[PDB]
Amino acid sequence: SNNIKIKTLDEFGRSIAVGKRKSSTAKVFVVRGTGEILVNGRQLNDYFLKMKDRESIMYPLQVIESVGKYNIFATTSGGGPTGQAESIMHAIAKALVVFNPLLKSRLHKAGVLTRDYRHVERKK
Amino acid sequence: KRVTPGSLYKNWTNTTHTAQLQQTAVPLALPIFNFDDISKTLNKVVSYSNKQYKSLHHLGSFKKSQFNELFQKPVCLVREDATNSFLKKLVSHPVKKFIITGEPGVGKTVLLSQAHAYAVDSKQIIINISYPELFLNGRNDFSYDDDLKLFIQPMYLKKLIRKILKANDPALLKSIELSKDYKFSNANPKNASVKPFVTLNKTKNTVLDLLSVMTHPHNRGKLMKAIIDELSVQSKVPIMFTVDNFSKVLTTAYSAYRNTENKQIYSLDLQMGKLMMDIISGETKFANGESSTILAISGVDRTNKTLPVALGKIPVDPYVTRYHYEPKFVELLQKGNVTEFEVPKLNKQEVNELIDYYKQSNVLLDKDITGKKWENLIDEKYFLSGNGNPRELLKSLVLSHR
Amino acid sequence: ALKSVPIPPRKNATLDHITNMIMRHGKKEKAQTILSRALYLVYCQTRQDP
Amino acid sequence: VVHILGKGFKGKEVIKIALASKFYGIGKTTAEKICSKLGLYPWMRMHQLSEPQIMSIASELSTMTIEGDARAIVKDNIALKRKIGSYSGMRHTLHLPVRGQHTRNNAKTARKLNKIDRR
RNA sequence: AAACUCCAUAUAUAUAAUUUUAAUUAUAUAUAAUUUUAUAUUAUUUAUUAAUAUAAAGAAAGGAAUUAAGACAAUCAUAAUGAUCCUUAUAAUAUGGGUAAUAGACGUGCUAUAAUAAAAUGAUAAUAAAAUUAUAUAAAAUAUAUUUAAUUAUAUUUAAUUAAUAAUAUAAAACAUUUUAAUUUUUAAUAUAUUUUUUUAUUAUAUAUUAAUAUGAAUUAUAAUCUGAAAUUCGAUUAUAUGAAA
Ligand SMILES: Nc1ncnc2c1ncn2[C@@H]1O[C@H](COP(=O)(O)OP(=O)(O)OP(=O)(O)O)[C@@H](O)[C@H]1O
Ligand SMILES: [K+]
Ligand SMILES: [K+]
Ligand SMILES: [K+]
Ligand SMILES: [K+]
Ligand SMILES: [K+]
Ligand SMILES: [K+]
Ligand SMILES: [K+]
Ligand SMILES: [K+]
Ligand SMILES: [Mg+2]
Ligand SMILES: [Mg+2]
Ligand SMILES: [Mg+2]
Ligand SMILES: [Mg+2]
Ligand SMILES: [Mg+2]
Ligand SMILES: [Mg+2]
Ligand SMILES: [Mg+2]
Ligand SMILES: [Mg+2]
Repeated sequence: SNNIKIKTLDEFGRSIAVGKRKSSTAKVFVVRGTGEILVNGRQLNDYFLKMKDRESIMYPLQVIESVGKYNIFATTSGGGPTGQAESIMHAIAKALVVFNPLLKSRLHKAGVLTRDYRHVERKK
Repeated sequence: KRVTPGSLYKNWTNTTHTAQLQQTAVPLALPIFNFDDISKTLNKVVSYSNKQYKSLHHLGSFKKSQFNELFQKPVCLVREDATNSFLKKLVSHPVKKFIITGEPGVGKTVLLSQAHAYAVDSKQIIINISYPELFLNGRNDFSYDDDLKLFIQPMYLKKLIRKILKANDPALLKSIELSKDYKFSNANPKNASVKPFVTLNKTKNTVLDLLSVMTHPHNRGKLMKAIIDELSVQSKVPIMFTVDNFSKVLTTAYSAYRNTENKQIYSLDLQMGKLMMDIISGETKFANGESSTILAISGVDRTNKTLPVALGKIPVDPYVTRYHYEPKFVELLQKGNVTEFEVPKLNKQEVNELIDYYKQSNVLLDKDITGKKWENLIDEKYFLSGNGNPRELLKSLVLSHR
Repeated sequence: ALKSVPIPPRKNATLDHITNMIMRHGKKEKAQTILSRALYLVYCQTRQDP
Repeated sequence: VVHILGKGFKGKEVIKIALASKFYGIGKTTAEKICSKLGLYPWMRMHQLSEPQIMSIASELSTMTIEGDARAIVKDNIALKRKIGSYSGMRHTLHLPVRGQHTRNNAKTARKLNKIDRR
């Protein structure tokens, strides 16, 4: 038989997904809201100083035009700012599919559902 | 020379501040700031009055790195949760001693400028210390006064006294007749060699005359003590004493100045430090009951346990090194009953108002106006700014070309 | 509603190219700051889209 | 131009930096103490000094071991090494490194400055 | 050879009484791709086709090792076997010295020659990974350099941990503020301002100068410290002073 069980919102209406980039990992909690984001309990502008990192996090929500329709509680560890910001980007895209599985094709086409494989390679 | 009369030779931050780049901005007609009619301007972008702009420029209310050059004159959003809330406490609270806090770029300086605008309208005398670092960095002269037992800074005091004279209404200053007779050494280059001293008799001369006394650098500390004493004894005019970037004072206990033993001089051994902390602690009491003391921190300064402990946000830890905890400043702040007012972040509706003003000022890029729905822009800019940070909002709109 | 909306562009191709040519040693943030500050000064003298 | 003990200084030069730059034997720490002793504020410049203050600097500078006196101490310590016949003294005489540096390569500066009458 | 296989990546199950906590993890087992399908275009050996683009599904994008021969190189101070030579010495031990010498030449690195770049400061402490600790890793504190303190170095003392537990160890750049010679593009004295951390005006603010500064840190003097039984030839670190070439 198959090893896939339909993903569903939890008891509190939250979609939980994990993402990875380089050595960084991110576990995000997406719920229906008004666009509030928290990174490790801190404001987005505090945790991520680079605006390009902030724009990376917002991209999946911008593809489905739902930037003001969800509250995101992102927890990230490992690597640096770029790895964490893009690991959060990847995790938000994977968590948004539960709210509307019809938008997976648009998320895949935008490139946010693909795990970036590149990592530091020991010179050979 | 390589530099011509109009060449832009400074760095970017100073060029934007000093290059007069607002001249090309489009004149917009906005309502005027008036706290007595806040109901008509609440949650709307307003310009200041002509009388307020003149006073606030002489006080140093407007600072660099505030994107003021984008608009003809500096503008402010009259907020309900920040501007209206703070000004109502200032008019009602009996103590009237506040310290404005909040995250870097939240709008603490703008709130202080709106409190200065209120004071100008409400016939008050404003004494502002915009950049306390100027008297703590050791880049101006200092001298020891034996009669005051303090280190006076003549160069700084000359600038400060002129700001108090040029920023405040002469009529208010003239109303305060002097309570004591004062004698100073004459430094006026016209009659200095004829009149050894200039006398200010009581009940005849006013505090306006005292602020125009040209004295020698060694007697300028005694002129600053007279001005403060005269303003603290009179009960006619309220005195609003303000200090921006007060975090610098709390975290720099020892100035860069060194005494004759090569020992750094404690900040409270300077007249500016002693005077500032005397007004905050309550040692210098003002007769008028509408006098206030509004302090504001800045995110450009380092943080430590001094301010949090003084505000009651954390317990006192006795084993914290003095470089991260100054118990004397905590005692002074708690003696003055200074209360905290945290500037809240902007809500999405306030972001909408600011972005609607920016569209009318023609400061928005073509990628945010053409092919983008207005609701999408507001949601995106509310997300990219950290959910309300005014400075991150402006940067996302005018300083993000990616 | 989304079927007829083009997927928004991740980045501006021209600005990204200019930024990388300015950049050295992987210091993209400095390169982005220089370009943004320069384009900010162009707007403040021309009052057109930089 | 401000002249202190013969040395000439440009007006804009910071006093604490200028003193440690033109006077042999005075470094950053020593220059700061001289300025602190004379009541000069940390970032005061030469053009600001008055003639009474210029004389005060010369007085304090004349009560220290600087210029010839300081240079003589180094020349006499080097001469003592040669007089006792120590290995280090010979290196100074031969214009070779005196602190264990290899000589198969490099050693150009030692061949240029190492001498009994060291500047 | 390839397939296969392992690693990485995605997913599933199991294990952890979620205080050895990183469950956003650890490591055993299994699955997955050497991707798949429709459509249009251009070629073709034109068919059940390749190159293309378009649409759809997908996390899927990277590596590793691998045969036997043939021709040739190295003393291997990285193992042998024989022959050959020394046997009071070509074997063995100790003390000291040398391998660190210095005309020229060459290879490979390090630090520099300043403003798309260097220096300070950033304590409810921005953000890593992979390793190490019984022939140990050394916390916090105190003392001295040394100044309120911090920072840096050493001493005193030796907490915890022989370890998913405690320690080496608050990563750094980033980012923000301040400063920065050449540069009169500065600073100061007055006056001035609706640029006030700032503008403007008038005065002084040196000349020298194709040039080496507040760049650079070689060389050298003196004092102290660390390891060791021992730092002279010939080690490392710190302070004050020196400040070469470029
Ligand atoms: N009410 C407001 N209306 C318009 N602009 C505002 C308002 N509040 C803040 N801003 C803008 O936000 C930016 C930051 O404002 P401000 O300098 O007052 O912040 P701050 O918190 O005092 O900053 P810092 O922490 O650096 O001292 C400026 O561009 C300012 O113009
Ligand atoms: K010197
Ligand atoms: K040698
Ligand atoms: K060589
Ligand atoms: K856990
Ligand atoms: K040896
Ligand atoms: K440099
Ligand atoms: K670390
Ligand atoms: K030695
Ligand atoms: Mg501020
Ligand atoms: Mg050798
Ligand atoms: Mg941290
Ligand atoms: Mg310790
Ligand atoms: Mg840190
Ligand atoms: Mg740094
Ligand atoms: Mg040269
Ligand atoms: Mg240097």
